[PDB]
Amino acid sequence: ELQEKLIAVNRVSKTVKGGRIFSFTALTVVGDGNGRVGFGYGKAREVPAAIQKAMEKARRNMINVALNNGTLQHPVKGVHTGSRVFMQPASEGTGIIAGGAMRAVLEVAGVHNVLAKAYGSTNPINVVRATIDGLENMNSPEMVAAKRGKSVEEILG
Amino acid sequence: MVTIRLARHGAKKRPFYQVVVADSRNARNGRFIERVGFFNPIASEKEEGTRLDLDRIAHWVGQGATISDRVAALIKEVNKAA
Amino acid sequence: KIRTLQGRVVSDKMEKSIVVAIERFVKHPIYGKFIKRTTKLHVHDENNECGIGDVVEIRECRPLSKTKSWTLVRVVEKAV
Amino acid sequence: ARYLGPKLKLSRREGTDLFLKSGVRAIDTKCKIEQAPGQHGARKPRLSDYGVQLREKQKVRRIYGVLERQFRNYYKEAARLKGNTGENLLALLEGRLDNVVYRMGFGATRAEARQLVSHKAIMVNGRVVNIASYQVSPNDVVSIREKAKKQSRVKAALELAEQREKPTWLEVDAGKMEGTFKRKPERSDLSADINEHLIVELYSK
Amino acid sequence: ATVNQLVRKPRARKVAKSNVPALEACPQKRGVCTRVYTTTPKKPNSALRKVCRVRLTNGFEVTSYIGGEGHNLQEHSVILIRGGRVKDLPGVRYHTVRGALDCSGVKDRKQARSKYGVKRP
Amino acid sequence: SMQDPIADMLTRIRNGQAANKAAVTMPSSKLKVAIANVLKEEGFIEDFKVEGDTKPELELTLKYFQGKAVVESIQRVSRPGLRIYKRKDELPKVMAGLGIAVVSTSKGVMTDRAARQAGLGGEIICYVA
RNA sequence: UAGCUAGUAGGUGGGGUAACGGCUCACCUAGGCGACGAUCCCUAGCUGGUCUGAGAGGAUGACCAGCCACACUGGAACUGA
RNA sequence: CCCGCAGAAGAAGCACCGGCUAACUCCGUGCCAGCAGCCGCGGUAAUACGGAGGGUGCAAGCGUUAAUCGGAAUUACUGGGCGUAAAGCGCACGCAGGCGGUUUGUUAAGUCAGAUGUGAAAUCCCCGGGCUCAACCUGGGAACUGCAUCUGAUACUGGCAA
Ligand SMILES: [Mg+2]
Ligand SMILES: [Mg+2]
Ligand SMILES: [Mg+2]
Ligand SMILES: [Mg+2]
Ligand SMILES: [Mg+2]
Ligand SMILES: [Mg+2]
Ligand SMILES: [Mg+2]
Ligand SMILES: [Mg+2]
Ligand SMILES: [Mg+2]
Ligand SMILES: [Mg+2]
Ligand SMILES: [Mg+2]
Ligand SMILES: [Mg+2]
Ligand SMILES: [Mg+2]
Ligand SMILES: [Mg+2]
Ligand SMILES: [Mg+2]
Ligand SMILES: [Mg+2]
Ligand SMILES: [Mg+2]
Ligand SMILES: [Mg+2]
Ligand SMILES: [Mg+2]
Ligand SMILES: [Mg+2]
Ligand SMILES: [Mg+2]
Ligand SMILES: [Mg+2]
Ligand SMILES: [Mg+2]
Ligand SMILES: [Mg+2]
Ligand SMILES: [Mg+2]
Ligand SMILES: [Mg+2]
Ligand SMILES: [Mg+2]
Ligand SMILES: [Mg+2]
Ligand SMILES: [Mg+2]
Ligand SMILES: [Mg+2]
Ligand SMILES: [Mg+2]
Ligand SMILES: [Mg+2]
Ligand SMILES: [Mg+2]
Ligand SMILES: [Mg+2]
Ligand SMILES: [Mg+2]
Ligand SMILES: [Mg+2]
Ligand SMILES: [Mg+2]
Ligand SMILES: [Mg+2]
Ligand SMILES: [Mg+2]
Ligand SMILES: [Mg+2]
Ligand SMILES: [Mg+2]
Ligand SMILES: [Mg+2]
Ligand SMILES: [Mg+2]
Ligand SMILES: [Mg+2]
Ligand SMILES: [Mg+2]
Ligand SMILES: [Mg+2]
Ligand SMILES: [Mg+2]
Ligand SMILES: [Mg+2]
Ligand SMILES: [Mg+2]
Ligand SMILES: [Mg+2]
Ligand SMILES: [Mg+2]
Ligand SMILES: [Mg+2]
Ligand SMILES: [Mg+2]
Ligand SMILES: [Mg+2]
Ligand SMILES: [Mg+2]
Ligand SMILES: [Mg+2]
Ligand SMILES: [Mg+2]
Ligand SMILES: [Mg+2]
Ligand SMILES: [Mg+2]
Ligand SMILES: [Mg+2]
Ligand SMILES: [Mg+2]
Ligand SMILES: [Mg+2]
Ligand SMILES: [Mg+2]
Ligand SMILES: [Mg+2]
Ligand SMILES: [Mg+2]
Repeated sequence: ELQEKLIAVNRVSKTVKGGRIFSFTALTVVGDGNGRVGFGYGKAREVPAAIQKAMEKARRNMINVALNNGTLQHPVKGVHTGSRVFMQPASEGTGIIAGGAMRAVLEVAGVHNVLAKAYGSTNPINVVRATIDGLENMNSPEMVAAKRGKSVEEILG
Repeated sequence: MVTIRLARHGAKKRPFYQVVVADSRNARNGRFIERVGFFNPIASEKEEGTRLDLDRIAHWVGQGATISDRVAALIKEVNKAA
Repeated sequence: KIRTLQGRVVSDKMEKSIVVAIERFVKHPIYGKFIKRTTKLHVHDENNECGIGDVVEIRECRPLSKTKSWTLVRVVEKAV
Repeated sequence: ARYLGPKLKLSRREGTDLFLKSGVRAIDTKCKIEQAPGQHGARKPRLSDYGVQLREKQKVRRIYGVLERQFRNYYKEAARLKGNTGENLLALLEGRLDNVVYRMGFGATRAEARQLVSHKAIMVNGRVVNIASYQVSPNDVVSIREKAKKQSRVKAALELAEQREKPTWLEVDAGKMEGTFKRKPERSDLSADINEHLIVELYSK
Repeated sequence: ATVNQLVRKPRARKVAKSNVPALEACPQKRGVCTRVYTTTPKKPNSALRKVCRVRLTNGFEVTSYIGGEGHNLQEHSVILIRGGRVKDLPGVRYHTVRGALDCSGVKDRKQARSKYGVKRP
Repeated sequence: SMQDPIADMLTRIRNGQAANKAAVTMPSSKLKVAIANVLKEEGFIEDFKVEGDTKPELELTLKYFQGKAVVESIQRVSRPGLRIYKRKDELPKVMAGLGIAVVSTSKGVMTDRAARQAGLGGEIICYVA
């Protein structure tokens, strides 16, 4: 259950007595495609070395996402730093009409169709955490039924 | 003088008349009181063709509305004829 | 029954006529918040019956000047 | 209106077999498939998210023989219809007359079916039809006219259709060149490879 | 903010000006043309950019960049002017449409000939 | 100074749940009891009282399921600066129908789900996620 | 652009209007509009709609259809339903 | 609209292809010629200039330009802010205005429910039908976030009370 993919690669500089040494930062999000997601940042001297370092972190740092059929349960915000991230469930129609970075996290998570938009900034790292904060926050009617101690049918129906 | 006349709508070479109760002075396609069915001259032998609500015609013709040369005959077409 | 309108008087120093404000509590189209909008009307009345600052019932009627189309119905709650 | 260019070139760029150059023989092995789109087919593409979508859209266009203006109109109809937007895109394409004529077996290729439709050969419900984009209604009977019945191009082309998968949603007589379009095509019945999802995404932005 | 402040003074929508005063939403305009002359760009460039003072028909007096290699413009010669800045020459905010009116097509251009107004080979 | 009393109630609930606090004491009222009863009826709050004669102090008893609190979010909608009255068909549904909206309609105060079926709308007091 | 306004704002009476009315007169009172924008200024036919938008909105009002306005530029009446 | 005739015969496009944006090899006019929508290219080895040339892309059109919206949550009502990024009047008092604790009455202005009238036709939408399909035309419903009245819920807001 890999379904691993890259969002962004970005080179960064240290600056020392000699000169400016360049390293590279990755950002890989991985998931089963069935309610599991996990971003992993990673950083290294060479490019392809950094993405393997990112992928190892990504697998361990994995969050569960209870989701309906192939879509979200309810419209959900998930703020992080300067990225708002709104996303609506939508029907069995459509696809993942969401931004880059914002949809890499969604498609590997296992949601097949949602409405979505990233307000504020749209920095690849923070929007990926913003979505994961939003999806981790997103409860299901089975959780909500047990939470209030009432009935699965009396709430939903 | 109110009058029951055909309005002429539809595409080029494919007319579709909207039989309508209007003032004589008002234009062919323009102002009217209320439309009272329709007429399709290029309908042919099939499901639909001409429909003319005869209850509304009695409300205007009974009062005092002239019927045009064509609409007078579409009344003659719908009632009896065959 | 007649389509009357309640309204508080603004001024009555005109001889045989009276100007009346009608507060209407309509909401703002865009923003959604309510507003206490005013409608100042000129109104006819026989003699100086209603003074300044009192509630008055008003009815739509024949025009009897330039402006001043409305007319008095009755007095309710006289001047304090 | 039509492509009318090197047809098998499109299959290499896309990668998969598009059935443009299907014809009399079954398998080609006659283009260096996959590894030669053009002069620089050895170049492994990076292939962006916009790319994969645009490649998937071009695949479905080039299979069915439809242009962007007419294809964009199918999306607009597909959105307005009930149910899944993705399933409608494909279902409206599959309901085309040149597609039905190909799936009946009256044409070795889909371009052949289009010309056979165009040239007054095809006839449905006792009415001749020239239009490739004619939306074939459920419960119809496509057929070939008696003048151009059992000509050279059709009889050889119908024998190819025995090797083909053959759809369940339509039925063919084969003796008297007579077809029967029964129900609307299901998603799971056909293809099982071309992704609708990515096409729905492309037009949404 | 504050819903009552918005009732009292509404959201003043930012009326952004147009870049190109050719006026009346015109796609192009005719220019009689005066003074055809070369000019240097800003900082990283360095070149002799071809440009001319356009006496526009409506009464305005602007400068327009002559694209392509070589031209037949001189002294007068009536020219068609389209919108579009060069982003190098400060002040120049228009282009002369090559091919239209007296402004001829560029000599020996084959790829991209709608721009530069050249016929088939 | 203490203009909206109902908003002040919903904050004491929102802050009480954030502080992991058991009970939430506050001044009582007619409308205060009506909202607290509807929250109790469904099951955000677990029981309440109105202990007092002259100066009544309505104290709630906040619910907890795991370590996390039950009231995920709660906010005022129809506030005194901007009153919000919605019609029958235009009534909201909080959290795609698994949260509620306390709506003041005529037939007492009640939930948005109850308002739909009863066949009326009114002043939407607060969303409760 | 914070003040504008003298048939101006109301009354009685006479005339006039198909019709009521400062529509117009004579006299009488001193008003009326105005910070929920009068006045003055610049621009503008208006609407059904059109284009756009997830929608709220934003922009616009060619074609088709309703209504107004104008007829070389300023007036006046005659004739007539 | 139909039928016979002759023979593929009469029947193509113009963008751009550093990046954003699907598409690169090289002969380059050496900060010259030029490019450009932004970042920026071009200084004897260029995917960014002309050119030949593979494609990339679009089709009887395609480009460039002007113009409106969009993306711009960059006038934010839905939906932004104001310690240091642009932004708390130097600090008070205060009429008009906005808002207002709390229990019993009482009204019904707001508010909601119902009903009737109307919101011209076209347009939009759905269901249809009609022209070889299609644009197009067109039958029938919904809608036209209205407003108006008439009668009712009176929880909540206001008024008039104690
Ligand atoms: Mg930003
Ligand atoms: Mg940004
Ligand atoms: Mg980015
Ligand atoms: Mg950045
Ligand atoms: Mg016939
Ligand atoms: Mg005659
Ligand atoms: Mg009353
Ligand atoms: Mg008047
Ligand atoms: Mg075409
Ligand atoms: Mg879109
Ligand atoms: Mg705000
Ligand atoms: Mg420009
Ligand atoms: Mg170029
Ligand atoms: Mg109390
Ligand atoms: Mg009580
Ligand atoms: Mg006088
Ligand atoms: Mg007369
Ligand atoms: Mg928008
Ligand atoms: Mg306008
Ligand atoms: Mg015209
Ligand atoms: Mg015409
Ligand atoms: Mg017209
Ligand atoms: Mg009029
Ligand atoms: Mg004149
Ligand atoms: Mg005149
Ligand atoms: Mg005059
Ligand atoms: Mg006369
Ligand atoms: Mg031959
Ligand atoms: Mg030959
Ligand atoms: Mg030099
Ligand atoms: Mg542009
Ligand atoms: Mg060499
Ligand atoms: Mg470029
Ligand atoms: Mg080049
Ligand atoms: Mg070529
Ligand atoms: Mg164009
Ligand atoms: Mg905006
Ligand atoms: Mg800001
Ligand atoms: Mg500073
Ligand atoms: Mg500052
Ligand atoms: Mg300052
Ligand atoms: Mg201060
Ligand atoms: Mg005050
Ligand atoms: Mg108040
Ligand atoms: Mg109160
Ligand atoms: Mg008050
Ligand atoms: Mg009411
Ligand atoms: Mg109602
Ligand atoms: Mg109705
Ligand atoms: Mg209508
Ligand atoms: Mg219709
Ligand atoms: Mg159907
Ligand atoms: Mg149809
Ligand atoms: Mg049909
Ligand atoms: Mg038919
Ligand atoms: Mg249409
Ligand atoms: Mg109709
Ligand atoms: Mg209807
Ligand atoms: Mg309904
Ligand atoms: Mg409605
Ligand atoms: Mg509508
Ligand atoms: Mg009653
Ligand atoms: Mg009461
Ligand atoms: Mg009761
Ligand atoms: Mg009360």
